[PDB]
Amino acid sequence: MKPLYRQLKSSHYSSDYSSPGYLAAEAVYAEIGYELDTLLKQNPGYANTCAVRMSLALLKTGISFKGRLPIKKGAYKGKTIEPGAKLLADQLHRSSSFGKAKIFFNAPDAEKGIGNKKGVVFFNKITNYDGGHIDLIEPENSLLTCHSHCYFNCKEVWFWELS
Amino acid sequence: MKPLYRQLKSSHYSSDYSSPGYLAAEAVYAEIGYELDTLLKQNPGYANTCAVRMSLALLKTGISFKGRLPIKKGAYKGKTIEPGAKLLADQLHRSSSFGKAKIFFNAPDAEKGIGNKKGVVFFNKITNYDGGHIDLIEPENSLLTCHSHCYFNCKEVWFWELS
Ligand SMILES: [K+]
Ligand SMILES: [K+]
Ligand SMILES: [K+]
Repeated sequence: MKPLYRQLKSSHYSSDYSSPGYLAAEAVYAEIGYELDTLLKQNPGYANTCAVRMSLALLKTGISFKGRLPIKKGAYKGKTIEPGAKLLADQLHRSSSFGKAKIFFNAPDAEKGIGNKKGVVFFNKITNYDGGHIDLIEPENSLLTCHSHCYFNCKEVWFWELS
Repeated sequence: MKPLYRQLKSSHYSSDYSSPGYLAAEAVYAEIGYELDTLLKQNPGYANTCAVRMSLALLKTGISFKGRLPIKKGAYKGKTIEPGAKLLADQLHRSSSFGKAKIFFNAPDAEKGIGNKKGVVFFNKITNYDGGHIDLIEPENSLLTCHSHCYFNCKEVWFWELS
């Protein structure tokens, strides 16, 4: 299936405190049956929660993707999360659900390429930020807004349009 | 013609430790295929990195200018950086894209002249600071802030407004 933007957004926990769809990182992991503090000790990379949040939104809208972190609690117990942003972007890139991303190498090209569309965005190799960022993006007041945060100071912007 | 402020900013590496867009001098030069240590030995002036950073931001927003350091690596290989702040300011001043800067000769006139606008700023002949400083400036909580640092304690402030 191909998820609709509105429903993917409804099913996506934002990390932005002022977002209507906000949920704290600890609560996101608790839902899937993990203690964040425990995971951080195993791999500090778990502090970057964008791909966990996006994985969960995709699962909730019925989208297939390979994952590495088993869900241990709730309706999605047994299903898997991909906690790495790049690895999740790779999955989307090779999927029939989403197809190949449009990839932009500078800010003007990224903004023009996205234009008035909405969908999934992946900011790859962000300046002064570890692990990248995958999120939802849409126009707002003639600018682009991300459900959590945009990171246009990066090496590559990947975009998948949704309806 | 002129680049959009937000896109120029997204394309600009800050030298402010606290900036979300911070990249250290070593990494800046490494991107364009240079070793900072080597350049410093050729000319200690290379320690002032503001014009290299601004040069990169201009290239990434498709703005043409005369430079003197050929890029050896990446998307802009073959094109030049201008490492000198005054010389870069000269190029913008005579360009058809940016046009003539508004030039202020004291700090209060500069503050009032820039006001609540945003764009490119050049601080010429800064007290107790060698090489000048070219940067991005914008209001934040009704106070002007530079992407790296402001230096209003100088002989001349040049300003190009951007949208
Ligand atoms: K955030
Ligand atoms: K996040
Ligand atoms: K050039």
